[PDB]
Amino acid sequence: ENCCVRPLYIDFRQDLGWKWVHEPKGYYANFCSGPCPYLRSASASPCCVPQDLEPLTILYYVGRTPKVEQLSNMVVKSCKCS
Amino acid sequence: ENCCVRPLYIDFRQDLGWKWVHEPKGYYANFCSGPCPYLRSASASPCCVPQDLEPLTILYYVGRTPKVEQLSNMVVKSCKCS
Amino acid sequence: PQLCKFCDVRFSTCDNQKSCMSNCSITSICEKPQEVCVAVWRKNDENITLETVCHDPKLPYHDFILEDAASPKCIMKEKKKPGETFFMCSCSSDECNDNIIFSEEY
Amino acid sequence: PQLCKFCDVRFSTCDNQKSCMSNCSITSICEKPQEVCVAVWRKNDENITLETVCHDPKLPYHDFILEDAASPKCIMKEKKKPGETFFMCSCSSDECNDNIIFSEEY
Repeated sequence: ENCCVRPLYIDFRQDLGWKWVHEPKGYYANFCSGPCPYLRSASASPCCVPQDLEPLTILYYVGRTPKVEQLSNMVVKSCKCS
Repeated sequence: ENCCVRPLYIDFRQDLGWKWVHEPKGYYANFCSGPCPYLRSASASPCCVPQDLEPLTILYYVGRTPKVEQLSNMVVKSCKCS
Repeated sequence: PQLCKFCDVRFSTCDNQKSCMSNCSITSICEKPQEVCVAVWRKNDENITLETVCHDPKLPYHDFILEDAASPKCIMKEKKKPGETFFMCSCSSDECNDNIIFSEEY
Repeated sequence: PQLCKFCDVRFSTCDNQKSCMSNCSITSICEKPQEVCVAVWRKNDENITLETVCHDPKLPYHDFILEDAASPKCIMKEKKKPGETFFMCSCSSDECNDNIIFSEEY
């Protein structure tokens, strides 16, 4: 094995405690996991952490008015050793 | 294997570019390396990083005057997963 | 920030029940900080409706006072209204108007 | 911050050599920013000494000017001094007075 994105579904109400998101009820946030090399190629050995983070589009209400917006860096899209 | 302190000797002149340290010529700085658990017990999987950092005592000169002092967090003494 | 069910007026089958779920899928962040949750249940000779909204307790609603606003639960109290049976409650804990209780809790 | 060999005056065996190492184990951070490195070589009828220090080029040293201070290398130049052979150089790159050069480089 190696370092990479692992799927992880997050439920807003159950896992984040957010009761105000109308849709979606949850989403694939994912996370980084996996072995990296002993040494570095440009303290401690390298770690498997997120590289590209993407945003998530949600729908919620303020008063009786629906609002569609997006939260940045909600989805781990790629991982890197470092 | 697991996560722990790995010995690593650092030479001031050769590795840090410091030509002004009179003694010692170098020292064991060490580093953290090793597998950690997939999950967490109180993003990405846990990593092996330093826990306790100790200081280093050095001797150097300012003009013809010797000075003994200490640099903090120079020596990795223990590692932790997180 | 106060969260409340906010489906405005909807038909409901809540009747001859000690308590009822609002079945409102809209949980809203009230747009003004002092607003609390409200639920209004009414039955006329044709149907039953349940209204859920956020509302400032310093203001009347259907011309009545929201006297129970500090309460964490929505305990329905009857209001005199000709030609129908009218009950209302207000409360101030998140989504508290999602569960409406008739008469007192056991 | 300028670093210089700073062993003050020591005996030396540097003689009949195009260049010489100072053999000074003390590399010092000069205490004042404008100081440069200096080396003084002298031979009397009894011995040879080599002096290494940091020194402000705006100030005389052994009553002479450090005219070559901007130079990165310590190029020894003779000074007239009765009863001995006296050479001196100054320079301003780290530890530059660790290598003293007699006559010009090839």
